[PDB]
This record gives sequence, C-alpha cells and structure tokens, in this order.
Amino acid sequence: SGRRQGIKKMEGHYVHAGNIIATQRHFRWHPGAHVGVGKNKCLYALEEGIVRYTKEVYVPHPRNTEAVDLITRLPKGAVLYKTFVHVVPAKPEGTFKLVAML
Amino acid sequence: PYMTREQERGHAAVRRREAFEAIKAAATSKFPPHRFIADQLDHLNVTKKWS
Amino acid sequence: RLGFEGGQTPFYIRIPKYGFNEGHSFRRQYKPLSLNRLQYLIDLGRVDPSQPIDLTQLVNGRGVTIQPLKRDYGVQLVEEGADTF
Amino acid sequence: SKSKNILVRMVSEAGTGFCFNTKRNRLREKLTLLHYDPVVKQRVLFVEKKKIRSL
Amino acid sequence: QKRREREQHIAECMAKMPQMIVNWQQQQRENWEKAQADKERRARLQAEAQELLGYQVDPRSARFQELLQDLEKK
Amino acid sequence: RRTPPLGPMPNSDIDLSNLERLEKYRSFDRYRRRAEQEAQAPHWWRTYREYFGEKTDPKEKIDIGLPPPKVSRTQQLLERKQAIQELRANVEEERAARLRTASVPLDAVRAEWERTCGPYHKQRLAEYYGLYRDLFHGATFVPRVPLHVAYAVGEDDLMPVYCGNEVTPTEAAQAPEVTYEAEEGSLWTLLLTSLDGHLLEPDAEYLHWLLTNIPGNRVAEGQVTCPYLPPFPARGSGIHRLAFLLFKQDQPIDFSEDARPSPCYQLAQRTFRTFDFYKKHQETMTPAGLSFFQCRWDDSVTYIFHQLLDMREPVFEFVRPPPYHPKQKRFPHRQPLRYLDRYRDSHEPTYGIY
Amino acid sequence: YKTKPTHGIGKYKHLIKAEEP
Amino acid sequence: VARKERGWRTVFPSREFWHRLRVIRTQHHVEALVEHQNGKVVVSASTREWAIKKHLYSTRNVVACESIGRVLAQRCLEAGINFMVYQPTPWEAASDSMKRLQSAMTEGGVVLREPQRIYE
Amino acid sequence: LTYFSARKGKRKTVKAVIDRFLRLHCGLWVRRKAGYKKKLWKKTPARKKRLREFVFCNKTQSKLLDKMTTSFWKRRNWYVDDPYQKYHDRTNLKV
RNA sequence: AGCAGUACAUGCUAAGACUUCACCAGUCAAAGCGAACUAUCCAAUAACUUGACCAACGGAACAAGUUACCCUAGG
RNA sequence: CCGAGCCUGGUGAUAGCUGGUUGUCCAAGAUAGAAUCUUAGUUCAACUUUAAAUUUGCCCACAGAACCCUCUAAAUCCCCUU
Ligand SMILES: [K+]
Ligand SMILES: [Mg+2]
Ligand SMILES: [Mg+2]
Ligand SMILES: [Mg+2]
Repeated sequence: SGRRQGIKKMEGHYVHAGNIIATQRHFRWHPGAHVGVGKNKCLYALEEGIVRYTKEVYVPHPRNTEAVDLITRLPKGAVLYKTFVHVVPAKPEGTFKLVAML
Repeated sequence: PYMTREQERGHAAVRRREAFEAIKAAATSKFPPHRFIADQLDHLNVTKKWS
Repeated sequence: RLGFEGGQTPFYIRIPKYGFNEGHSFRRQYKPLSLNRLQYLIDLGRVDPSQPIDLTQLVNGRGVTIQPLKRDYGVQLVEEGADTF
Repeated sequence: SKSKNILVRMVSEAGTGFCFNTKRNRLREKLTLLHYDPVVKQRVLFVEKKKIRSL
Repeated sequence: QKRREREQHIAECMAKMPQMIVNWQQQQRENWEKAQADKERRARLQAEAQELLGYQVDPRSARFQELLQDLEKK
Repeated sequence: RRTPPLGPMPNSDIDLSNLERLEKYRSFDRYRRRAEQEAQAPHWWRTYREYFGEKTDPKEKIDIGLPPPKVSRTQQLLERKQAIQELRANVEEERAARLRTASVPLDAVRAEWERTCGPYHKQRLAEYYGLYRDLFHGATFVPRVPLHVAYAVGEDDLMPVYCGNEVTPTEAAQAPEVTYEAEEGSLWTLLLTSLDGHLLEPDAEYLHWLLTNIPGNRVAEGQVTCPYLPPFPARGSGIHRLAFLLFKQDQPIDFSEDARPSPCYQLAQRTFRTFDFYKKHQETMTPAGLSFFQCRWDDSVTYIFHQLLDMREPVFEFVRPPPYHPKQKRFPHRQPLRYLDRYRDSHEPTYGIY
Repeated sequence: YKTKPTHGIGKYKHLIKAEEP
Repeated sequence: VARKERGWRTVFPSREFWHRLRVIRTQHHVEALVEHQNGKVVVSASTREWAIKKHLYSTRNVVACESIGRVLAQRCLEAGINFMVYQPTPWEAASDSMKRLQSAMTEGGVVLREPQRIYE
Repeated sequence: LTYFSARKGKRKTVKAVIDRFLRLHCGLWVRRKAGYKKKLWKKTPARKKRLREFVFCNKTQSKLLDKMTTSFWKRRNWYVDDPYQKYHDRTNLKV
C-alpha cells in the first residue's frame, strides 16, 4: 500500500516543455523560473532546458492570509527560505533567416 | 595517487571512444556468409570412383 | 484456453464494444490505379492507349487485380503521378 | 430515497437540444443557469427539466 | 426541410434570448436583495431583545415576525 | 551523515532564548524589504542569480570618458537648502500641496536633469541597450556633453532622438540637425553607426555618417569623412540600434585612413567597427556625447536598397525551432490516434505501388 | 537534503513561538 | 516573441514580464523605477534628484508621487519604453498616491500592461 | 480459441475481438477506453476527454489479437472515404 | 473517506510528461480556439444520458444444509 | 464392498493430483513479482533462448533532492571522469 511521489528530474537533467519535474502531496519544492504548477501541486517544465534546484528567499502573496500571518510574526531580521526548482532555457526562441531577395 | 582527479579527466577519452567504435563496428558488420559454387558442386565427389 | 488470464476479466473482454468493423462486409471497395501505374503500363505496351481502356484491358494487361468476392467494385483512379502523366 | 444533492438535466432554452447534468440542493426550486451552449457558441439560459438520479 | 425547421427554431428562440437573460438577471438580483433583508430581519428581532442574554427561542421575536406581517397587510 | 554548513546559515544570529521579547516584523512590507535585501546578498549555496544572472568580468569597467566636473559640495548644499526654505515659506505652495493641486514643470525638470543626473542616466540606458558592450567592448563613458539630435520631419516639425526612442527610416531620410555646447577652439568628431544593421558580418557595423574636425557647434563646417546614409533596417529583421557618438578631439586629427568616397553606396566600404576606429584615435579624442534611437523597416527602406544601394531588398523571417517529438515507436501504447500525425510529413493520401 | 550542508535552510517554526490550540 | 520568465506561482511578485514599474516609498522620498526582468534599471525618477526636488513643497506626499509619475512617463517615452507591468500590494493599489502615480503614467503614454508573448 | 474447426479443420476468429478492436494494416490495434460512456456526471472534463480517445494497444496485446483473428482481418482494404485510411501505413518509422 | 460546500467556459482542442504497475484504470499540462479579463455484456432513453453495498468490491446473469451409511481424489 | 445391482454403449467421458516420458555432442541458461470462487493451478510481470537492428551500458567527481523536529546513523537517488 504505497505510491511513488518525488523528483522525476534531478539536478542537471535535461527536460522538454511539459515534462513533469516532481509530484508532491504538499509544497516541498516550489516552482522557480519556467516551472509551472498543476492543480495537484505537480511541477512541470514550461521550457526546454536544464533543471536546477536552488534556495531562494520566500515571500508569499499579500492575499495569502495564512502565509502572511507567519511572516509578520517572525523576528525582525529573519528571512524564510524554501527550495525552488528552475529550468534554464537551452535554446533561443528563434532565429532570423533570409527568406527572399526582392 | 600519481594524478589528481582534475588532471586525470579526459586523458583516456580518445582511447575509450575508439574502443567503443570497434565494438560498434563489429556489431554492425553481421551478415550471412558468402555462398560458393565449388562448395555445392564438390558434393558430387561422394560418388567419385576409380574408372 | 488462449485469452484466459486465470480468473480475471480478459483484456479483450474488458474493452468496450465499438462499431469499428460493423458492416465491413457490405462496404464497397475500389482498387486504386494511379496515373504513375497507368503511364507505366502504357509505356511498356501492356495497355494500349489507341483503344478504349476499361476494366477488361486493365486486368488483361495485369495492371490491376480485382477481387469481386472481396467486395471490390472496380478501380478508383487516383491522382498520384499527375504531374508526369 | 433522499439525498443532500440531486442530479438533474438542464436543457438549453435556445432549442438546440444541448443538455448537461448538474448538481443542486434537494430543497430548492427549479434551477435556471446561464451555462455555455456549444451549439450556439455562446452563453444561453438553461432550464431544469428532468430528475436523473439522487446522490 | 427538417434542417431548415431546426435552423429556424433556433433562430427564433435566440432572438428572444437577450431579453430573457435580462429579465432572468433581474429576478436574481431581486432574490439577492431579499436575502440581504433576511439577514437584517433577524437583526431587527435582536433589537427587540431588551438585554435578553438567552439565545433560546423568544416569543417576542417570533411574534414580531407576525407583527411585521400584520404591518405589511393593508 | 551530516555535513557542516559552508558558511553562516540564515536566521542564525536571531537569539531564540528571548523569542517573545524580540521585535517582530508586524507588516508584510517590512518583511519584504528585508527579504529583497537578503536575496541580493551573495550566498554559498546555489541561488537563482548564479544560473540566470549574467556572468560579467569582476574587474570594474574601464572609464574612457571625460573627467567629472568639479563641484563644491558645501556651496551646493548651502544654495539648495536655502532654495527649499524659500519655496516652503510661500503659503500658496503649502496650500497647493495640501489640496493636491500643485505640479512640477516637466520642461524645467528636464533642463536641470540634463545638467545634473542626465549624463549618468544616459550611461545607464546605454549600458542597458548594449551600446558599450558592442561599441567599446565593455568600456564605458559618461556622456558629459549633452548631444541634441533632431530630424527635420516636414517643414515645421522635428523628430528628436532621445537615447532609444523609435525613429522611422522615413524621418531619418536626411541628415539630422545636431547641436551641443562646445567652447571656442574645441574640435569634435561626430559619427552615426548602426549596431544591428550589418547584413553579412554579425560583429560589424555600418558607418552611416562621419563628420570630423568640427569647430565648436558648427557641424556644417566639419569635414565630411563619410556622407550621411539613411538607416536601412531590413524587413523582418527586427528593431535596430542607431547610435550617434560625439568625440572631443584634443587637436586636429588626420582621418584620411577612415575617409570614404562621396557618395559612398558600397556596403563593403561602409563596414565599420567603433572599437577599432576609437582604438587608433584613443590618444587624441575622448567620447563626449551619446544619442541613439531604435529603427525598424518601413516602405522608405525599399527605396534605399533599390536606388541608393542598387541591390535587391533582403527580407527576413523569425523562424522557431521545429517542435520536439520523442522518437517514434512501433507500438505507441495508450497514445491517441493522432500520435501518427505527429510523425507524418504529407497530409495527402499515399497509394504506394498501386 | 539531510546530508548536504544546506540541510535545514528552510526551517521556521523555531523562529515562531509555539501556540497551543 | 521574447520569452517571459514564467513560474514563481507560489511567491510574490510575478516574474512574467519584460519591464515592470516599481515604486519605492521611503520616510522622506518617493522613487519610481522601470527595470527589466533581469534586474537592470532602464529609467528612474526620484525626489532625491535636485531637478525634481526644487519644484516640490514636500517629497513624500501625493503630489510628489504624482509628479514622479509624470516625470517618469516622459523619461520612459524618451527611452522607447511604452509597456510595463505594475505589481502593487492590495493596500498600495487602493492608496491615492499610487492611483495618481498610475494616472500620470497612463496620461504620459505608458500603458502599464504588457502585450502577451507570441508563442506561435 | 479454435485452431481446427470441426467442419473445415481451419482456424477460427474470435468474434469478441472483432467487436472491440480495429486493426490497421501496419499491425496496430485501435480500441476505446473502458467506461467512456459510464457515469460521466462524476468525471472531470479532462478525464472525459481522455476517455473518448482512440488509443493503441501495446506489443503484447497486439500479438495476442493477431493470433485470435484469421488472415482475412489482416488484409489491406480500400474502403471509400475510410476515416482511418491514412493510419494504415506508417511514416518515418526507423525502429 | 463511501461525502459536502459552492461555483455552471468541471467549455473545446492540443505539445510534452507522470502513474501504486504488468494490464485495465488513473493523473498533470504549454501553446491554440472561445471566454473571462480578474469494468464488460445486458436493461431503460428521440437524443444527451442514468442505473447493481455487483462490500466475496478485477465483479459467474441466476443455487443451501447434511453424510458417525458415506462414494471418489492425493497429500 | 449394493446408501443403491450388473452388462454393453455414450467413452480414449470428465475433473484432481501423482507417476512415467527412450542416442550423443556443443552454445546459452536458476528467477523468487501481481491479479484470480485464486494461492496443489493459471495469465500479465521477474529471469531465461534464438535471430536481427542500432548505440551506449555498467562502475561512478563535484553540484543537487523539506519542511514537519531526525533515534540518525548505516545508506539511497542522480552522476562526468575512469
Ligand atoms: K545584423
Ligand atoms: Mg493555455
Ligand atoms: Mg554452457
Ligand atoms: Mg553515467
């Protein structure tokens, strides 16, 4: 009676757009640059590139009542940190090619 | 150790790659052996006798 | 027996029925004859363009094979090779 | 026999005939909705018509 | 003919739809406002509490609803 | 197995013994202000700045411009403080501010801005647009001399160039009117370069205009080392950067090596690199002023190619990489029927041998 | 991750005084 | 066609922009910045500048915030910046200072909304 | 499965397979999803859409279906205006 | 846990992925269009659809006791 | 040996589970899982044979994978070089 959830793509792995980076019951890894979130908190790549995991300062949305209450009660000088997953775009959006010589 | 991890890096790359090419070349050269007429006609000698 | 999994519902049974093949035996079929094939047949002298070309001449020149028992209703001329016809 | 919610079929008022089942509270009047209607490609009034099942 | 009848039936009903949607939205707001009054109606009963601590059923509170019905009647 | 941190861990100075006595943020804004500050700081652990932040030489950018002007801070602070006390003294000023009817003269602000922070804001804009990266290979200068370039559009109108604003090639058909503050006796060089226009070499530029040995503000009297040529951004090639550079010469300079014929309609002869041109004359002239505008193709460009340049107009398109698909498999289990269309090249029916 | 030096970089409940519901 | 940095859905503010307007209000001054998503500051207007400060009775009031918007809008057009995103908090958006500053930007030609990316 | 019919001594086709599967001439088998018509009210739009897809069978299933049908069901057919005509032949398949 | 709240674009379509795993089933989703712009068969139905506490829950369409008179089976 | 006679035929009846299964040589070759009126059996899995096509496989540097209090160590995943 067990299921498989966790990191599908580890650090430095190459992902294509739409690849599921990780599956989680709760937010253990947060969406970074070019990483989308699903309804079930699934993390997926929005661009083709290399997966990177970093530690970034956490700032919740002002309307996230539950999270805003936490940060307001923190001692001044203390910053919350979380683990974020990013995708570093490997290719350019496009190139300019000569098509005609009018 | 005679070399550090950084200096060892890539020193054997060329040989390691060429060795795999030999493995690849052997694995793609499989084909049925040639068939020769002399082999088939030679079987007629089973009935070879002194005149 | 083949198709028995030892107790569970077989895969070929648990899939729902859908009319993929419904009425297949009554569907009309047409053998495709391309302009490439028609031109090739004319080039090799197997179909003569100087006379009316019908199913008999196409069949006689071995250009097409018609199976009436397999619901073939004739030949359907297809545009493949139109550029060089 | 009794359920908190009822499954009922909403029919479009446009007369196209598109209908979708919807959930409403048992103790409520006939439901009317502005659900989207594919046939007309725009939102249209939907009128509750027939009870399908009880949840 | 069947296609045309369905096409004409849809067109006729669609013509009446904009007015029907407007009328429907009005009855929604009407009931939306009645709901707002329902909240304040219970508040009015509390106004007649006269420092009554108990949250149990109050005869005056129920009677005032009947009295309000009497006020409406004319 | 645990590894000691490779440096000070976050939220470690915070004394947990007296948590209740510590001062809390109490507000989202205060936490956010501290959060942004912490993010900017460098950290031993992996951060977004590492992978996405641009990698640039740590050594400070060389400054090749004119020296900063000398200012007496004590006198400057004295006059400014007295000016504000005079302004605040007026009852009408206080009433206008309280009633929210007061406003600032935009024209007067820009006049003072040009004298004070404008050179440093133009440098920031030039840095953001990559002019220093592409013109001087990362060397930077502060445009101390405000350069005013305007294109006469029609008879009574003028299209100004303000460091990045868009000017169409039609408006730039003729040489612009250039003015700047120059003391008597000074000599200046003015060039116009297209950073993104070159059709053959990625790193090269086109010399659209080059005036040398300009005496003071009299641009017309300066020698025409290269006749003016309108910007011709190719259709579909995007937005191009056109940068006017003003150089303050230290003495008369011989530009015969950089001379070009009149008229010059050969793109090979107008191929230009500002870094190489400045490098040979760095001893004698210093970058003084900078203006630039953004240009994209317009109908007037076609005339330049066919008539002035006597060539066919090149057209470009923005082409994206072909969509990625996994390697097709013989049995695409659980994939929709349309899976086979992803690997299909022709939409028309095929008949094989038949 | 536990083994890595950055283990615990995102712990915050110690910073907040525990409250019993 | 340039890709915006999508993601960061669980944190504030969003990174999905090319340029954004950021307003920094201090105890004594008002500052408005236009910066690229990569963190570079394209143009800026601040009450600390003498050019603006000398025409202001106060540098911390609504009039100062409106004046910064009018000045920044002019500098934006000169720099070729016509579109940007503004990411305020609920209280900042409601405040009259930001309403006046936003109005000055829109009346100055800045749209305060960026065009969508063209994926295809 | 009948390998040798009582009257003809010939292999027989499993008609259960014909009812549920479509065989493309390339050897692929197409089927419907189980329960695509059942209890739609309690299924999300995304689940309903994948339930109405025509999906391919895996290698193991395809070989089993091939054994259960005789050669007649594997012949090439030229039906007029067949919706699956293009899918009968594979394209750009290296393997 | 075998539910409820509360919305009614839980619209259409479509790259790329995940999955208790084997299958069946299940899950996430860019772009785009349009909006907003904040189990199987069986049985009923015109259609769209609905229905077995099939709880032994991969479910035979539908069936209990007893044998110390016992019969057969191997371990 | 009649808790229901015997004989022939249906009949080489069915099930269940044992037992047996006949020359030589060479090559490869031992896995330990899921569903089921299913656990003395089976079919998809695990391992295994032959042929074929092609290109990496194994070992494994750093970096990297969560908070919630981790018994927290012994380890794992990922992984260039070799
Ligand atoms: K170029
Ligand atoms: Mg979308
Ligand atoms: Mg052996
Ligand atoms: Mg490896």
